[PDB]
Amino acid sequence: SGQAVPSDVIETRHVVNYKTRSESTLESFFGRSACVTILEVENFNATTDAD
Amino acid sequence: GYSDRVRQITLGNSTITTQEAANAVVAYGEWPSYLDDKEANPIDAPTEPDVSSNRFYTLDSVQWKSTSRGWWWKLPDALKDMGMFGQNMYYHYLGRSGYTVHVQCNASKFHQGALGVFAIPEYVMACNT
Ligand SMILES: [Ca+2]
Ligand SMILES: [Ca+2]
Repeated sequence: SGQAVPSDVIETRHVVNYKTRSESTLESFFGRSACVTILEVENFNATTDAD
Repeated sequence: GYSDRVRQITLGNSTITTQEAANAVVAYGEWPSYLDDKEANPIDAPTEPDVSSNRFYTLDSVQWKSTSRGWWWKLPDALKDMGMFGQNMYYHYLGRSGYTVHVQCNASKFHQGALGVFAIPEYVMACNT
């Protein structure tokens, strides 16, 4: 892939970057309970195979 | 010899004198300064126009009458058409600036009146509908 960064092609000031990639680690990306299905069940007096 | 009433301010090619001042205010006790590397955001090398733009610009005067209710300006809006400051402002997406504001109103020892002069951060005003 292309590798160049801004300092390669423009005049840049010094900027200290204190920001982190914490929320895009795999654990962070997947760290959520997600609904994967909805099941149905009932309770009643069943008199047919279907019921 | 030196006095709270007598002051000179020089910025760039411009100087103000006053012989009836009342000290000077430094808002929130903090003098303006350039943006430090540890607080910086855009990464391009900035333009710092220095004396071309950091100098006194005098606005059109207004008239104080017994019926006047007051005046307002916004900043940097009030200076948008001022020399090289205005040019640097409009040629760039981003800008920051501090200011020395000098309000001038002389009269005589027989006149009376008092003006409150306020610098208001984020001076949001009401609409008229
Ligand atoms: Ca470079
Ligand atoms: Ca410069």
